Amino acid sequence: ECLEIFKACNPSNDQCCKSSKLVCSRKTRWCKYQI
Repeated sequence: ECLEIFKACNPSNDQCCKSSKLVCSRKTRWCKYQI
């Protein structure tokens, strides 16, 4: 399952939802919308 926004994600294990324009960001420590 993909990770929605504000979801704890790892820099080595990226599993964010691409259909919802979300990407794992180490700055926020979780999935963040792509600017």
